[PDB]
Amino acid sequence: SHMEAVQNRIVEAAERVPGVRGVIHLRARYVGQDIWADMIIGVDPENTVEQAEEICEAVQAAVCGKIRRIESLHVSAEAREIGDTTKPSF
Amino acid sequence: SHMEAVQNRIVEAAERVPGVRGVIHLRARYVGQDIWADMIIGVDPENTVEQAEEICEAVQAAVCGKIRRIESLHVSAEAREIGDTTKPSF
Ligand SMILES: [Zn+2]
Ligand SMILES: [Zn+2]
Repeated sequence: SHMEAVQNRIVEAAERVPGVRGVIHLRARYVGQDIWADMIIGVDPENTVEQAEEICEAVQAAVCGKIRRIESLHVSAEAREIGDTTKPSF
Repeated sequence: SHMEAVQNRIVEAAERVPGVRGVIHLRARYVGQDIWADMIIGVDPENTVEQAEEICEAVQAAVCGKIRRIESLHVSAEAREIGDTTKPSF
């Protein structure tokens, strides 16, 4: 579907960013022709919150830069341990 | 309003939890008689993501325990520096 393809592009762009350990949560909607989205990435649990927020900002910039129809994107982080099977992923 | 009072109770419960530096984002809806909500707390930027996630889990437990109609609550964290005016708050 339309949304599924957009979500796939968001996930691909985010996962290229240094420090990203997968996308854990992602929701998006159209508002008219534009996309509004909210996403949560995994990051190294030993990162500081400060470090994680820099990664989030980099993801925001990357995703917004690659996908023109996204009007609004919020990115936040949660822990994701290497070989984590306890959290969802995209 | 109905939702405003519920949101006020969520914020009060969350802000009592050790390590919480304010609620930055909160959205909630009714699904039938039950509430579904998503919230983002501020935490010390020097906390590890691991530490921040323990705070989030404590907030989840606290809020769910105080407000019976909440069926589903997701809690995540962002940085909030002391005397921060750069992020919204409740
Ligand atoms: Zn935010
Ligand atoms: Zn989560």
